[PDB]
Amino acid sequence: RGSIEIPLRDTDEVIELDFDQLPEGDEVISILKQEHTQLHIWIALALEYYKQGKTEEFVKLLEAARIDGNLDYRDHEKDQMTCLDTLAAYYVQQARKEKNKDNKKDLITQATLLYTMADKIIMYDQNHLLGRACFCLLEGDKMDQADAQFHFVLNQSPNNIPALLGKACISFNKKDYRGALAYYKKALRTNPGCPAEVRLGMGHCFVKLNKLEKARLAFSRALELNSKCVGALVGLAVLELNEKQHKHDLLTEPDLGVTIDLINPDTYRIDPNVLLDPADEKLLE
Repeated sequence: RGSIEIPLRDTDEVIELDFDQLPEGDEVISILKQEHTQLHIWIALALEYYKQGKTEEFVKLLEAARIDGNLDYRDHEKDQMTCLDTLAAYYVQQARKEKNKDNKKDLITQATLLYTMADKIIMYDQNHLLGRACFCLLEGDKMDQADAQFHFVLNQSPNNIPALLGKACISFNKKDYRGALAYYKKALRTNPGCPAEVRLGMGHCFVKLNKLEKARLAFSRALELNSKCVGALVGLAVLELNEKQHKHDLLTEPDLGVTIDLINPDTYRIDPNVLLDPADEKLLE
């Protein structure tokens, strides 16, 4: 599955951690602290815990790295941005799910303070702006502000999947659903391996754009790729029942069920081998 090398300080040796053998989160931290490990390694370990579903290990690694992650290397700043923006992004995703109103407000505060201090390191780091953009969507009428940040990212990186998904969502909420569908379609064409929820959001465009048919094929492709996908079950199970447009207004979450993943750098990595599979190729016509 993989391993990571931890340079032992004042030595030419190294200790390997096997990812299938991931130690207790708390002892890893004392190791990286003891060997004054550079920040970039702390982050690598933390994301691996995130991938293995070991979430509190991931949180505690990166919070610890803010104190004892060594910065004695060129481009450490970019790693501080990754560390702060990934902490912030995670707290936001906990905030959406959390039901204690008081607890949720604390998560938001933590994300706010993290983004504010990441502002003072690399003001315009692409990932950072994607974080602030999605954070604008989280709540406000910061829709215009989020739109400007997403749009600026595509004026540097036209194929950036998070920015396209962000533009699609904003397009939909201002009810330009041809534009929202185009954005979603470009996301999926560009990165055939993208999350199942991309077709979910295409579904909702395919519903408001009165193309009821592919709307169902979109929702179905989502459940095929992740049978847990709920807003698509909701989606299909309201194609049952024939303005008409409104009943489809309030089953749709504001993020149209499409969460933009700012934590796992893999979610939109583009393997040149993965090819468009015909069920998506039909939705793209």
